[PDB]
Amino acid sequence: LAFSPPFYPSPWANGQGEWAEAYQRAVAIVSQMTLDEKVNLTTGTGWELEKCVGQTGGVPRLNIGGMCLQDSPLGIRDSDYNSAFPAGVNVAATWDKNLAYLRGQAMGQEFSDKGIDVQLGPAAGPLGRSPDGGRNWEGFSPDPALTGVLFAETIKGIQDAGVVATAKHYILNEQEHFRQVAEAAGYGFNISDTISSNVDDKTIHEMYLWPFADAVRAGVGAIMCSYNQINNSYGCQNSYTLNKLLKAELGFQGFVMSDWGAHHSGVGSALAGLDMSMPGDITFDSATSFWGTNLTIAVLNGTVPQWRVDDMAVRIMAAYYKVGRDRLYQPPNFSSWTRDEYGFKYFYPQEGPYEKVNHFVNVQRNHSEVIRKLGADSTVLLKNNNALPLTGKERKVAILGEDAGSNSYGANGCSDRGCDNGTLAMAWGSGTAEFPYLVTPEQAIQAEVLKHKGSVYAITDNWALSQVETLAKQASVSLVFVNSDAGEGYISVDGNEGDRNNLTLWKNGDNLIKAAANNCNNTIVVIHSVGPVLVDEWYDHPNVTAILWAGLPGQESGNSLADVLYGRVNPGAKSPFTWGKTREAYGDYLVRELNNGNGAPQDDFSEGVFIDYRGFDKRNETPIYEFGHGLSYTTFNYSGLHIQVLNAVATETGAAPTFGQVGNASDYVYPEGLTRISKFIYPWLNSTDLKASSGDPYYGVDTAEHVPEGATDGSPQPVLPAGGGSGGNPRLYDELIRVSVTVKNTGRVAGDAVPQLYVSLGGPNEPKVVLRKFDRLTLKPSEETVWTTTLTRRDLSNWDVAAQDWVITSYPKKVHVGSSSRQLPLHAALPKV
Amino acid sequence: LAFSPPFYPSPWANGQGEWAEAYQRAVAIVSQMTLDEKVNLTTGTGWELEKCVGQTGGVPRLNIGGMCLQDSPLGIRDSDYNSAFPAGVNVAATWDKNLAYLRGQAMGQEFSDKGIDVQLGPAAGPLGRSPDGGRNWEGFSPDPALTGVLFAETIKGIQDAGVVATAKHYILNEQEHFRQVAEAAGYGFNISDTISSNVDDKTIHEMYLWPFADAVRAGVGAIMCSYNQINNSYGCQNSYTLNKLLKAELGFQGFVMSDWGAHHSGVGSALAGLDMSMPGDITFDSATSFWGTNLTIAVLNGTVPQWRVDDMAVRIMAAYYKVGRDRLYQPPNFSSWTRDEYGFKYFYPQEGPYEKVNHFVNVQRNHSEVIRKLGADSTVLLKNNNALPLTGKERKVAILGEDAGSNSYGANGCSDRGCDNGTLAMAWGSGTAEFPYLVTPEQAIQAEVLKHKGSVYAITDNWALSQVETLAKQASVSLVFVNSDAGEGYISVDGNEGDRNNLTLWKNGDNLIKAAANNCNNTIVVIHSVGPVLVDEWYDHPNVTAILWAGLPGQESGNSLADVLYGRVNPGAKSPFTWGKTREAYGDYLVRELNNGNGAPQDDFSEGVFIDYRGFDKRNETPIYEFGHGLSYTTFNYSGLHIQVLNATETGAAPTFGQVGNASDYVYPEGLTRISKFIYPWLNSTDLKASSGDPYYGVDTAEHVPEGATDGSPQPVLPAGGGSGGNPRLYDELIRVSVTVKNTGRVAGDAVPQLYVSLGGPNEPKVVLRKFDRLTLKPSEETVWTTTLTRRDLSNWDVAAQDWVITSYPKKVHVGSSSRQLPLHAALPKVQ
Ligand SMILES: *[C@@H]1O[C@H](CO)[C@@H](O[C@@H]2O[C@H](CO)[C@@H](O[C@@H]3O[C@H](CO[C@H]4O[C@H](CO[C@H]5O[C@H](CO)[C@@H](O)[C@H](O)[C@@H]5O[C@H]5O[C@H](CO)[C@@H](O)[C@H](O)[C@@H]5O)[C@@H](O)[C@H](O[C@H]5O[C@H](CO)[C@@H](O)[C@H](O)[C@@H]5O[C@H]5O[C@H](CO)[C@@H](O)[C@H](O)[C@@H]5O)[C@@H]4O)[C@@H](O)[C@H](O[C@H]4O[C@H](CO)[C@@H](O)[C@H](O)[C@@H]4O[C@H]4O[C@H](CO)[C@@H](O)[C@H](O)[C@@H]4O)[C@@H]3O)[C@H](O)[C@H]2NC(C)=O)[C@H](O)[C@H]1NC(C)=O
Ligand SMILES: *[C@@H]1O[C@H](CO)[C@@H](O[C@@H]2O[C@H](CO)[C@@H](O[C@@H]3O[C@H](CO[C@H]4O[C@H](CO[C@H]5O[C@H](CO)[C@@H](O)[C@H](O)[C@@H]5O[C@H]5O[C@H](CO)[C@@H](O)[C@H](O)[C@@H]5O)[C@@H](O)[C@H](O[C@H]5O[C@H](CO)[C@@H](O)[C@H](O)[C@@H]5O[C@H]5O[C@H](CO)[C@@H](O)[C@H](O)[C@@H]5O)[C@@H]4O)[C@@H](O)[C@H](O[C@H]4O[C@H](CO)[C@@H](O)[C@H](O)[C@@H]4O[C@H]4O[C@H](CO)[C@@H](O)[C@H](O)[C@@H]4O)[C@@H]3O)[C@H](O)[C@H]2NC(C)=O)[C@H](O)[C@H]1NC(C)=O
Ligand SMILES: *[C@@H]1O[C@H](CO)[C@@H](O[C@@H]2O[C@H](CO)[C@@H](O[C@@H]3O[C@H](CO[C@H]4O[C@H](CO)[C@@H](O)[C@H](O)[C@@H]4O)[C@@H](O)[C@H](O[C@H]4O[C@H](CO)[C@@H](O)[C@H](O)[C@@H]4O[C@H]4O[C@H](CO)[C@@H](O)[C@H](O)[C@@H]4O[C@H]4O[C@H](CO)[C@@H](O)[C@H](O)[C@@H]4O)[C@@H]3O)[C@H](O)[C@H]2NC(C)=O)[C@H](O)[C@H]1NC(C)=O
Ligand SMILES: *[C@@H]1O[C@H](CO)[C@@H](O[C@@H]2O[C@H](CO)[C@@H](O[C@@H]3O[C@H](CO[C@H]4O[C@H](CO)[C@@H](O)[C@H](O)[C@@H]4O)[C@@H](O)[C@H](O)[C@@H]3O)[C@H](O)[C@H]2NC(C)=O)[C@H](O)[C@H]1NC(C)=O
Ligand SMILES: *[C@@H]1O[C@H](CO)[C@@H](O)[C@H](O)[C@H]1NC(C)=O
Repeated sequence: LAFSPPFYPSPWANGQGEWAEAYQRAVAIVSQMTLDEKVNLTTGTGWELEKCVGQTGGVPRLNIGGMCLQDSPLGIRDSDYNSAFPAGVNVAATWDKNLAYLRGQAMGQEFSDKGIDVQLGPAAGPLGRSPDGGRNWEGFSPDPALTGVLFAETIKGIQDAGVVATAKHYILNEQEHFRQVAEAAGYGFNISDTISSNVDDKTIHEMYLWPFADAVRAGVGAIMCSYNQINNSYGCQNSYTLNKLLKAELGFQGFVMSDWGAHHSGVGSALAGLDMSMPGDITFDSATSFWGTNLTIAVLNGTVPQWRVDDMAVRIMAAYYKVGRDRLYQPPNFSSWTRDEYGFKYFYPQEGPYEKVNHFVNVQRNHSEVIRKLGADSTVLLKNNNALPLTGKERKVAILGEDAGSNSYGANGCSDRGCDNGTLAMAWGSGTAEFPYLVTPEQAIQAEVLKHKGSVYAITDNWALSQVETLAKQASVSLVFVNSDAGEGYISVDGNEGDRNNLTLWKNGDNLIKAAANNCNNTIVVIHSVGPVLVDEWYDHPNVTAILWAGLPGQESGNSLADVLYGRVNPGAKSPFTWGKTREAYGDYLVRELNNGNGAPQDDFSEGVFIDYRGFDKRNETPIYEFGHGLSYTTFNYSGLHIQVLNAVATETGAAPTFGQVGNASDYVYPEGLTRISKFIYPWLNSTDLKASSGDPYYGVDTAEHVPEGATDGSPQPVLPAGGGSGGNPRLYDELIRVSVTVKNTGRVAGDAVPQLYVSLGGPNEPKVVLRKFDRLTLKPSEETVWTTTLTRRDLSNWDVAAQDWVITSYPKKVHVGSSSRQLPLHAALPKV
Repeated sequence: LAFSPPFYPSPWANGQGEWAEAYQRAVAIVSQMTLDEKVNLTTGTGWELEKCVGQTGGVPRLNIGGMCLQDSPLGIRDSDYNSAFPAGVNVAATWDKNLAYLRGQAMGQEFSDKGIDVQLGPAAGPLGRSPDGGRNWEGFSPDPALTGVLFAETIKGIQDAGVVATAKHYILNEQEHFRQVAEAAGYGFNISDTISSNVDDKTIHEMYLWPFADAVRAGVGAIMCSYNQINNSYGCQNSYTLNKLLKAELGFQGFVMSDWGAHHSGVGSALAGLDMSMPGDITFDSATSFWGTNLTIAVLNGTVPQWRVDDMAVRIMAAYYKVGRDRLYQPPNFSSWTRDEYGFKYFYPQEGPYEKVNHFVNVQRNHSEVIRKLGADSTVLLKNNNALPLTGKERKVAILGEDAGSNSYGANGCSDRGCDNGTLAMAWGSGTAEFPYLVTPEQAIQAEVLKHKGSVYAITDNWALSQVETLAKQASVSLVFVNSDAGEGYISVDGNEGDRNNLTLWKNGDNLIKAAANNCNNTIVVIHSVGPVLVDEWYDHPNVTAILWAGLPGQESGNSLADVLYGRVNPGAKSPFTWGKTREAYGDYLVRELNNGNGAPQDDFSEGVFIDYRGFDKRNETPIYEFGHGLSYTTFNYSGLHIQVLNATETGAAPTFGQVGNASDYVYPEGLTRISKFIYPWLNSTDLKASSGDPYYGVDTAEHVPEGATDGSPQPVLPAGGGSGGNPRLYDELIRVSVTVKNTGRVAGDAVPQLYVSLGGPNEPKVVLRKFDRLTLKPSEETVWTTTLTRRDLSNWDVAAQDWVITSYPKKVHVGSSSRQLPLHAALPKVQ
């Protein structure tokens, strides 16, 4: 069975780089704090006890209000008068750094105005190992370079707007099946522990860890560790990924929180590098906690060094100061659990004073504009035989397919979007927000037609094929809508248990397109989906004249598409993953069966770095639409590739500090005038009897055998060769080569080009090409510009498991520039660097 | 069994009144016609043989193209690129003479541009005897005066636009059940003949006939006779309704056509007053006709006199010329039967040249404007507890009801509208038109809210009550949509066989409203429906703050309603029927079971004139919303009632026009390829008997020709006859009535003043509508409304005299805002 090697001690914060000032302030405040106060910062108060999906108790003596953590990566979850933004995958499809930042800011403004301190997003785990993973859509791209840049920009938008961002899920949560014991039990599977992701050290460095290196460098404040195990050690107590990769190598200064139910131990988790327990209890409303009272005790009994807890506190307060949350603080002005104006303060046991729980603050501003624009700029024109744009002179327009119309239960009518009904603008689970409204394509496209006095209808039952065939016959253009949904594992729609069961269009999609294409010579397909779908039955039909993939657009779906359809927006989006002929062509099967008896199912990443396009290229498979493909209403030419060589750190840490003092056990007993709320998780002890007030069956049992070698070592540590900066050693960010190329709009209309820069690092086991740089450049017809980027040391290196460092191998390297991963007209050898 | 007395001979046209020019031109051209050319004018060429729903072969030698007849009373049926107008019942709900006219015009223009010669509408029969009758929505109101005026106005609109209008169905086709033998069989009932409407002579004159008199006087060119019997004589061979009432008493100068399948004999119908057989065959594509060849033979053999068929041809050409159709003529440029560009010229047998059958002509112009307007001005605000108009600032809007949303099969996804899915904008059967698009209330309301930056959702599954309740608890306003549908007999939706099985809201309507109102203190109900529905379970719920009835609005439905909800238009529509507490309160039950063995069911109109309000009032029942009721965003005042007293006996002999030759002149021309199933006027051979193929040919003929049916000599003019729409004497203005109307609220809007009379006597309704108008007033603005009462308006039909008489009982006049809100009344001075 795969094994996860220990790495201890759990590194302490040091005011690294851009954290200097936040660290100073964190230190100065925590120095004043009692141990129980410190513990409060680290532990949620129990599932549904307060306002937010996660909430700590704060430190009221020092005027630090409870921290409020709210989902999701695309807008505020479980609230009102908020926006619903397009999904992370849509951000990926824009290939636009700027839009990523603008969407992050727009979200941080909304979060901030609801009195939420921490956004539970953006996501880059899952990266997208398997095209059928239930949650790829919440993230960006199976490409680490594309994902890391957009991940970082999203994070920067959120944090510049004053809210702590949470990079999740760390790490290797690449599928929904067997991600949680109880969750698998509900589906009839009996396992004792969660799926284990077993990955070699090179692969994790070059793929899954890379966006997280970007996130750390860009200043992310929090990290959420995952439900799965990695080499059979749980994500939220895995010292290798937490202490070694994240904190020692990447130099991460902020705090680590558990996924909700991913916390599996007090002592082990605290020593393996966790900083914060969510929602705070062991299971939802157990009135018990691996931390709270137990963490206070674990410090009093000498098992967890004071310097760990102080470090937990320092990292939490440093992330809070770093985004200036303190300057914006206000209690959450809504409740996640009810929409009522009034309710009991403590929702779950219905206790506390009866008071205002919802203020109905409208936080949307004019964010519909950015959502509308982003939706349009994320619509990938996969195919176009001079079918698009529409002129509005189309005499009779047939809008065909359930995905064009309304959810008959209302846009929000399925709990956490747990259905695929009507147009697909948001996938399901906790990565969701309530729509303020949803503009359907039916609505937007019919309004456009009527504006020009044309005739138009929507048929939205995908087995009404008789009506489809009849109308398609009479139509100038048939616009056919189809979708494929997915989401978090705790919801099953039509037997799809988070992960998709297949990659075929839902609701009779293929049959619908055929019924249309058999009858209109001008049939245009629009796909809303979480990821790639199988297009082989119909994409090359002589009558299917254009095909678009629009992702998950959020509240303005219909308007975003019309802007593209009718040419107000020239599509410039590019596919952020691969469209293959078959499911088999992608490889990377999901583990859908118990393969280690009733133990944790084993998920071996035996493809190594070879996911999505890397894999297709290794196997010499031809995608229908390759990673990086998108058409435009104009054309672009790339020429004049040129390469220019350019002229381009502590060895030990300090010892672990402590801040403030720890007193007697009697200092930490339940204060006397305090009504203890049912299910509420507190940091206090029932009495000075440590064993009895912990109530832990394993209290004091073989204690020293369970504290790992190194785990209590407060002495100065060596700095990893790959470490000592932010997102790695800073030498990895030296710029070694400048690349330039001329990009020209050779067509009739203004448009955005997406230059793409790939390298081949060389070597017998390396992908042919891997993306390194890109930009999105707006160009008027005939306009020319010179696109200039740089390659860093990291960009040209590979992870050397023996050196534990990134190394530029002696294989010769090449640069390639062009319009997709397969359309690379320019190449240049790189000189030795 | 009820019996229908003979009236013969069938009156011939005489260039009466406004017909003098058209008649002269018709006589000039018919005089040049051979017998077979004349017969061609009278007979359709067979079901689905040509382009239109009904089509004659015309007279090519004389440059007269075949006459194309097409549904529907609310827009072109079976075509493309046309408009879908609101139903007749909406026109009624507007109480607006000018809007009825403008709608007629807009339709005429469309029909004209398709190469349609004759529109099969408007409808004032059914009048509306029963609230659950399946085609009431097609017509206007169960009140004869309201219906007569708006029917006439529609006709004038269509005809000034150059298309022949067809007043239908004449007469008493008051329910769908049993209207046809073959339909009754597909529903499991065995009957030998169709339902017989049995009505006394007074009731027919004062109710059912009256709007047909208005039609005739207004100049209607065509009348379509009905599928039902009247006293056990078929509507298309009823000498009493056709020869006496329509032709002799009302002086109709136009032509009468059969409904499709309503022609039941060759000779009997010709002599009983029929002028045109549609679709031309005995049954659909039977390749036989009661006329065509048969009518040629009937003339040649001496059974039908030449003057009768000549008269058919004159009535038909005169109608054509009166509207100016000759100046606007073109062959039909679409096919009712396929949307393809090319096809065989003769659809049913797929024979003839292979050529272009559709030209995709976009006749819509800017008609969407009249439609959107008519829809707004037909939306009756039944209740408003200060809920409306909305301001646009509502924070969160809940749109609730399948009736707000899209038909998931596409607006036209159900053939002849034969379903009730998504918003109800058109009821079903032949009274329909393909939508060019359909704007749903969901689309218009959400677009409105989005324009003000609010939040808004639509839930359109009427059993998703969980989602409905949750959303209603969060909304600033709940807009709840519910409907009830009906249509023509040959279609059945949810076991509603045209007629409604009940007056209850379809698709869980009551439970939906209750589910909303139990949760939003601001629940606003919108009903789309073909007529009244029961509201008593929820109309007075304290959270039900407003109720509107929007009818069948047509293509702009959602924009029509938004315009009203958001105050762009101030509603002035009025209820054109009664909203009762129970189905029992209307009386007038349909005949739903055989009551005469396997003979024709018998439908005794035993209530007489007491339908809708007339009956509610006679039984002192209190309606929830009375006939004439509608609210406004402003208020009005009615005052200062002032009353002021104001200051041919034989026909020609029947003419013949042109000549009849030997049989051999009418044998099939030799060069001519006979299309299968196509109906021609010609004979196989000079053998009359063999050319006819009638098993009864030449058997007992004189005994089957009623006395006088061949009498061509000058006839007495009836006392109630002699003019157009009856004796001119009955249009003398006898009394002038005036009142002052003031807008006393704060919003510009329309008032609908209504004048009712009480004619007095033990058998008369307490109040009967006689005049109305729709007057536009700004806040504080006043106007004088002046109107007159004719001799007809003050009369009752006297059976003994066979005339309209002003009876000696004293009469009153009432003016107000509804049939129950009548603050102004006075005794009328005796007039004679
Ligand atoms: C001061 O106050 C404190 C607060 O009150 C007191 O704290 C308590 O201390 C106790 C010790 O005195 C703790 O109990 C012991 O906990 C351990 C650890 O359990 C957690 O981690 C397990 C995996 O851990 C490895 O990795 C972690 C880091 O992730 C390390 O910290 C561990 O040292 C260990 O490290 C090795 O492995 C990694 C690679 O993974 C390497 O990198 C290292 O190099 C090391 O090689 C994990 O598996 C546990 O998960 C179990 O528990 C979950 C529920 O919590 C459950 O979800 C899982 O499914 C799983 O359940 C199964 O096991 C549990 C009990 O653990 C059963 O209840 C359950 O029903 C299932 O059967 C957990 O997350 C734990 O290993 C200990 O139990 C082992 O040893 C005891 C006997 O001593 C046996 O009875 C158990 O069967 C078990 O034995 C297994 O392993 C043995 C090897 O040691 C082997 O010999 C056996 O064959 C067997 O398979 C104890 O439970 C207690 O957690 C803690 N409480 C709190 C609140 O923090 C403190 O005592 C006090 N001080 C003083 C002085 O009084
Ligand atoms: C020149 O060429 C011409 C064209 O080719 C030749 O034209 C043909 O002439 C024939 C006569 O020679 C015609 O055949 C006979 O037709 C009659 C009439 O049938 C129709 O009318 C019925 C109602 O009639 C009344 O009303 C009409 C006006 O609407 C008047 O015109 C009538 O005079 C009669 O008027 C009386 O009643 C009204 C009140 O209602 C009063 O106002 C008047 O004052 C009078 O009192 C109608 O009911 C018929 O309906 C049947 O047919 C429909 C199918 O068309 C069907 O849908 C109905 O359901 C119904 O079906 C039943 O009847 C038919 C038989 O007709 C069966 O096939 C069927 O199976 C059903 O049972 C129709 O609309 C018709 O009545 C005659 O039939 C009676 O008489 C013969 C004996 O002569 C019997 O054999 C029959 O059984 C039948 O008997 C009934 O009536 C008898 C007394 O009248 C009674 O004694 C019986 O007990 C029984 O109940 C003939 O069918 C032929 O129509 C016509 N052809 C064409 C194409 O026009 C012409 O001959 C030729 N001239 C010369 C000189 O050569
Ligand atoms: C009552 O109503 C009905 C319904 O409207 C009327 O029925 C219609 O009447 C039309 C006559 O008015 C008749 O029209 C004929 O249509 C035929 C089919 O037309 C199409 O196909 C051709 C050929 O590929 C195309 O040219 C054409 O554009 C159409 O697509 C035509 O073939 C007929 O043309 C003939 O007559 C006209 C004048 O009427 C001539 O101009 C034309 O040149 C043709 O004339 C030839 O045939 C006639 C006698 O049939 C000869 O007298 C003449 O000399 C020509 O003869 C030469 O050619 C023929 C064969 O081509 C050859 O055998 C001979 O030896 C010579 O060489 C004409 O246009 C409609 O079809 C008919 N509709 C239906 C459904 O039946 C009815 O008339 C009305 N009744 C009354 C009393 O008004
Ligand atoms: C760890 O976090 C915990 C949760 O944030 C902290 O617990 C809270 O501590 C506060 C302040 O120390 C306690 O407040 C006391 O609360 C009552 C307020 O009750 C109210 O009811 C009356 C009704 O008439 C009303 O008058 C008040 O305004 C309140 O609305 C006061 O009476 C006291 O003066 C005092 O404020 C909280 O109750 C307590 N919360 C819970 C859920 O138990 C805890 O302090 C933190 N621990 C550390 C070490 O910092
Ligand atoms: C601590 O005391 C509380 C209060 O009586 C009791 O309910 C709880 O179970 C105790 N916790 C432990 C670990 O004994």
